[PDB]
Amino acid sequence: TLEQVHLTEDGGVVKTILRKGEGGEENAPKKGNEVTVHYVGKLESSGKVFDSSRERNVPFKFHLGQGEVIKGWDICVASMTKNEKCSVRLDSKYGYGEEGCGESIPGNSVLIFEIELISFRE
Amino acid sequence: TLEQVHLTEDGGVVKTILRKGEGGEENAPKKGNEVTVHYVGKLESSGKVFDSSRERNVPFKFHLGQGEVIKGWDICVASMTKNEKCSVRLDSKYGYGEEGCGESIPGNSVLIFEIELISFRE
Ligand SMILES: O=C(NNC(=O)[C@]12C[C@H]3C[C@H](C[C@H](C3)C1)C2)c1ccncc1
Ligand SMILES: O=C(NNC(=O)[C@]12C[C@H]3C[C@H](C[C@H](C3)C1)C2)c1ccncc1
Repeated sequence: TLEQVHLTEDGGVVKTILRKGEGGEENAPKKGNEVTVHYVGKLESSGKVFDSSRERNVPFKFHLGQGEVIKGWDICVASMTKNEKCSVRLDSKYGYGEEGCGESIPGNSVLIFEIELISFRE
Repeated sequence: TLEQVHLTEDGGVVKTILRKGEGGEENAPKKGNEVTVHYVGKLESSGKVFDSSRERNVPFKFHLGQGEVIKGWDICVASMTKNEKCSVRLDSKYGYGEEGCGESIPGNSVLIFEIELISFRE
């Protein structure tokens, strides 16, 4: 019943909106903007959480579209609007690829992130 | 001739100040503060740069002391003051450990980061 939006043509970044954000230009973030989000990241296969800003109780901030984050994140957040909450499924291409990252992210891992866009600014 | 400051007792985080920052309480950042830095990260062995905010020409921001970054970074930046520029050598314990992170960071890699603390805020 919830729509799944394919943000790439290879099925590699698939976003499901769990809560719609606010409409209007003033509510969609722009390339380079500092975006403030909460996220929980888990492996698709095991469901094991590898990283969470919610566990930190500190909103995470990055500069949109500049490669400060994995590519699936730049693509997913570019599609979001203020207050939007989503679950995105990232193929390893859009994640940490063949080699993974640390113990908690094996090579060739599909990652599932719940991401809430809290605010942004220039 | 330049001092090397061992910020842990295991030799794992060794900081060399290349340019002294400004003194005074108002110029040392506090746990939880948003710190704005430029960095260039390279592998010690090969010297190959794996990541650089300077190449992005976008200052990188994180929340100090909250595990938003590798542990060597939390330790190193906690010791810095506004405008300080340093080179820190991180044993893999304080980096990406046994498994590394992606192609560009093999397991058991010593990382060398040049880090400039530009500003911070609460
Ligand atoms: O992990 C790297 N950048 N980080 C990222 O893309 C993220 C991945 C997780 C979800 C958000 C916040 C944290 C944890 C950092 C984005 C990285 C990749 C390769 N080499 C060094 C760092
Ligand atoms: O790499 C992760 N967090 N990122 C980090 O600690 C850094 C490492 C590099 C220097 C700064 C800016 C970028 C690149 C992210 C800090 C990470 C580790 C494990 N799992 C997911 C993300």
